[PDB]
Amino acid sequence: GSRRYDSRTTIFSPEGRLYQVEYALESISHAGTAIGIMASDGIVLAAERKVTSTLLEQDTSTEKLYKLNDKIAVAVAGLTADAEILINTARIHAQNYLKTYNEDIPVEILVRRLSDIKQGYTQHGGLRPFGVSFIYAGYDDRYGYQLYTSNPSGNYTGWKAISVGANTSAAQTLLQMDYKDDMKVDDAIELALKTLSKTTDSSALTYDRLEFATIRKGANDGEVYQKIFKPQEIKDILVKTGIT
Amino acid sequence: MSRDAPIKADKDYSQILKEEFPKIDSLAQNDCNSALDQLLVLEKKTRQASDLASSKEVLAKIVDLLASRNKWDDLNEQLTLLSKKHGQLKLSIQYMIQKVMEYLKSSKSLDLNTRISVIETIRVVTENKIFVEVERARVTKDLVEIKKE
Amino acid sequence: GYDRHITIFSPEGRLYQVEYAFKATNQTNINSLAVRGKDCTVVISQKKVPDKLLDPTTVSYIFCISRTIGMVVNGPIPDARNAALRAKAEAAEFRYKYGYDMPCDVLAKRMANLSQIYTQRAYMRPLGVILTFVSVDEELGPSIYKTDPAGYYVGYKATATGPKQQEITTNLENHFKKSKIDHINEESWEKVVEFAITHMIDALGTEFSKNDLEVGVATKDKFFTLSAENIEERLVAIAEQ
Amino acid sequence: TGYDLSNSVFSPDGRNFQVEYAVKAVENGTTSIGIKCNDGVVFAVEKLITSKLLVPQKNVKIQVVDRHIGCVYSGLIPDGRHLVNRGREEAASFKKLYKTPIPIPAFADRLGQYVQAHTLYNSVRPFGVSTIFGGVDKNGAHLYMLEPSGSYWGYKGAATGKGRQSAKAELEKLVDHHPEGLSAREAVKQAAKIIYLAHEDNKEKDFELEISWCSLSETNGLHKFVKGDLLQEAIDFAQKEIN
Amino acid sequence: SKMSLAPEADLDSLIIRNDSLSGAVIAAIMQEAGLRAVRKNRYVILQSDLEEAYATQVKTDNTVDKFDFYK
Amino acid sequence: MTDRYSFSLTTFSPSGKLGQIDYALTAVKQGVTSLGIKATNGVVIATEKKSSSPLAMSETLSKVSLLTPDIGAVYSGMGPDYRVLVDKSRKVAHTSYKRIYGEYPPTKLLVSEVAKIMQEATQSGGVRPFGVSLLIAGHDEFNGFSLYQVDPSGSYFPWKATAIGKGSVAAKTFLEKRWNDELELEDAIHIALLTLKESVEGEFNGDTIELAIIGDENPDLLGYTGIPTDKGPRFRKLTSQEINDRLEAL
Repeated sequence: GSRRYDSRTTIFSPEGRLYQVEYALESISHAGTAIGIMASDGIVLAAERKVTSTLLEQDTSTEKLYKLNDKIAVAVAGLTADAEILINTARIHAQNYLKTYNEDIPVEILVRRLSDIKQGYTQHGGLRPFGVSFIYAGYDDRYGYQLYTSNPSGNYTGWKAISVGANTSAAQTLLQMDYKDDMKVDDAIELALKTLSKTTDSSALTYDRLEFATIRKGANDGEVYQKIFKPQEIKDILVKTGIT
Repeated sequence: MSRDAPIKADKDYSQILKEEFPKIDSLAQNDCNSALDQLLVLEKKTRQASDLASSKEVLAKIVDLLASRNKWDDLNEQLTLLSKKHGQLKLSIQYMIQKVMEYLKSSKSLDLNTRISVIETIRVVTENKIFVEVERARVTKDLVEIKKE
Repeated sequence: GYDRHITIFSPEGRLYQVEYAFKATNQTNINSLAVRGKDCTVVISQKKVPDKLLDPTTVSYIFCISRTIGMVVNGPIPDARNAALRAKAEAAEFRYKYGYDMPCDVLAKRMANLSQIYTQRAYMRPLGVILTFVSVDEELGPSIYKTDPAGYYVGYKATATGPKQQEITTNLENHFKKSKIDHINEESWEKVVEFAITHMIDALGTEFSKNDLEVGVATKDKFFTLSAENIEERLVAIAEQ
Repeated sequence: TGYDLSNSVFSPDGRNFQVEYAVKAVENGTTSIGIKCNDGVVFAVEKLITSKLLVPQKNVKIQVVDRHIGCVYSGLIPDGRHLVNRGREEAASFKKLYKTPIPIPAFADRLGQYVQAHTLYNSVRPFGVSTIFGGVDKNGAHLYMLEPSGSYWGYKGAATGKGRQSAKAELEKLVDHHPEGLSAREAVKQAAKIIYLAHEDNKEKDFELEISWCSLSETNGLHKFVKGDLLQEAIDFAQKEIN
Repeated sequence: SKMSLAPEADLDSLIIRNDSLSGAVIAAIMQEAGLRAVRKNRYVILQSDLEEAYATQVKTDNTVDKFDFYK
Repeated sequence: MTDRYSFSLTTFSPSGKLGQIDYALTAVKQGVTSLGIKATNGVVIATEKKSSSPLAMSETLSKVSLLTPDIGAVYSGMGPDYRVLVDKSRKVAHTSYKRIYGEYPPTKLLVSEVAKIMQEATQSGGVRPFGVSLLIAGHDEFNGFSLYQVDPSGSYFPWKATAIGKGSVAAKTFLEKRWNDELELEDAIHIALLTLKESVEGEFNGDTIELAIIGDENPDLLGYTGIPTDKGPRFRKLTSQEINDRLEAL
């Protein structure tokens, strides 16, 4: 009845690589592309939506770029349902640390704890593990901008550029040839939108299939300002660059 | 039904009230409806076998009136009510009733009677699906004779 | 394969446990008929001919849930006892908290929620019985609600359950649509009983006796069965008629 | 196929096939009879003497519940003892609440819930036993049988075990000849008769007759075993009848 | 064309009753209808016959099974 | 006594994407047709509601249920799953909502709470997912009228027009053309009933067809007109007569 049957996901794999985690990376690459480009003065963060349905009000509904707080924004690729739970968990964690110590949580600490929850699931949770990768674009004063990505494995790795979602290789290869260490945020805006269009099978990647955000310290009087760019503002900069 | 005292009890009951048939017959002379009333109680036997016994008495009655023109109406009307309601199935007591039905058809006694009787008789056997249709059709042909004129 | 065997959503999405449960009712072969009186709810049902080992007078199908609600159960005999507990227990629940017993509609809602839960866990399975709650509610007047193993439910003007429910439906269809009445408009409750028995005998084709019967009448602020003396007295009127 | 194996999952006919497996033990077990009589109830159970190592009158399956309900069972012997315990637990709990003996109808209702509970668990197996129980109370004599699958009914006469075929065929004719019932005293002799017809079935080993009773007039609505002169005459006289 | 429809009711009657069905069903309908026509001893297919033949073939997994867990 | 499962029955398929999510979805598609048009001055939600048996009361059967006096909802898929999910959703909203706010939940918020619950069913061993899609149609200050569609996958998005069930493919296309940026409350209903006729033909009595709008505010329906600046119930469940009326003005 229940004794006989098994759907143990908590077998220690013989390859050293848990099979369930393998399939969750497949599933990530079905979901649209999200690109983190780290510059000295910010993180330029941009992700295409994967729906394209006309009846569907995509405009209103942000589904990939969620602002957690002032210095930290996350781009989602993966299962949107699984993702919702981790967004509330990540929001409450940064607030609790801010309350205890009166300092915005260093980026390192936040990313680590969230990765450790994913890990926990296959450690002895009995749970299927969340099949989501998140790029946490974060700032703190000490360490500058910091860029980390997570894996369904519960492992994070820092980078100066990363891609998740579809066309991981196509995007990564362009950024390596075109991005140089010293290009500023300003360049990266122009760079991001153009590489995305070229990976995607769409003839022009419309403004309405885009989500764009930046986290910058080049906001006056030594302050940090984020702005999730609204669909029509994406459109003007879409025309300049000649995609449209 | 399930009860098996009725079988014996009722056969006995019919026979004793068949020796009372001439008493019923004299009362029938004064008032057919009163002699009819006694027979109604009687043809509410619950068991079929004793129904068959009891339905003989009813056959004998209409011969002696020879023949009624108001009391025979109630009788036609009743037989209808017994079969449609229950009869304990539409077939169960309705074979017994067939010998009762049969007598109108074959009597053919008075031209006065014959015209009137066919319209009333065929109306009853309509919606039944046993032997009655063979009889029903033949008497219909007797109105066609009248309709020729 | 496996998915199908145990409770969990099959590829098709069918719940095989539920389909089998519906076959299960018919296996008891119990037939019911319920009509709505003018001011009463009459439900009558068969009971299989008694054994000399059993006591013929015992009943175990009827259960007095509360003053308002009587219940007749069609399906697995062992599970009917199981179900009878839950209806009375939640009936009493509503008296403490909300200060009076459940209505008929409101008891059905509650059993249905419980049914749904029983299906998701493996260990728990849906009660294979089909439950027929009878009541006269005040607001709705005469009411019958039929609640299913699934957790599916709906009220009825008149209902039938069993392998030969097919025959009863056709009879009631004839009875109630042609006349054009939603329920029997006869005032005296006695003549509703007279008449529901009459339709049962007609429809399945087999005469009933005291032993098969069992007459449930629910009225405003009462559920009662008729005494054995009265059952026999209704028989005398039925035969003459 | 797979629906059967999985305990408490609907068989494709309907109802878990394990409940049917459990029934089979009860047939393989010893005869037990329960007779409703005028005065009360008379229980008899066939106790096989496999060997003389066995201690006469001392491998009773007769276990008192409260003080006025005999209980005796057939089938898997450990299963019974758990359900026996369960009856006890239930009786006492009623006396906590309501300060008076449980009625026999109420006992029959409340015992039945326990069987169903385990059989809507996949984790906890069926009971392997039919229980005959009953006694005399304030509301009179009452006889109930809890089938292995959980069903309670009134009975004029009840039987379980291998020799129920013999037991049944007699009890039907005995009720046909005596529709006004018979005293529990006379039925002590007549229980003994019935068991003898059933030991044609269980003819492999010798036996020992054990009757207990609870009667309105003669045990004064308490339950106690039948022994000494009452029991002896019952043996003696019945024997003659069956020759 | 094959056999003049009876004048019991119009040509246009057949048309109304089909509402979306394909040719294959139309053919099964017309086949049954004229079979029963032969018995009466009229070679004309009655407009009643097609009516009954159309009406039937309703089965195709009813609504009972569906509605207990898809509705 | 708990099932000896200690693990998620739900596994990733070896090709990605949960088995069970796919399994649950089929039910929504198989089940009967529902459509909705979001409008600027309301929302029309419409569904077929066929007699189960003519003898069955066809009035007590419901597929419209209340979440708040402002927001109503209709589904397609498993009927018994819906009933329970509604009850959970009343508690999840109301009590907790009143404690942190003390109002009725805006539509955006209400829809998101429902999404997490669907996910937790699936994730949890011993509990198989709820396979129902609900359309939650409602009003809030800050977004005008809104329509969200909530998938059994635990994901939501708002739509101008949507349909689920068998007839969804046909319906969506018909509507697509008829939808305008500016819409009359009266026209949204005409257009809705017109399409609904094509889902299954016949039975256009307003009894067997269940129609509701999230119309305009009434202190009349509110049952107190002593201060009529209070919001009335936005949600209105239409009578059969009202529907009968709409057929003549179509």
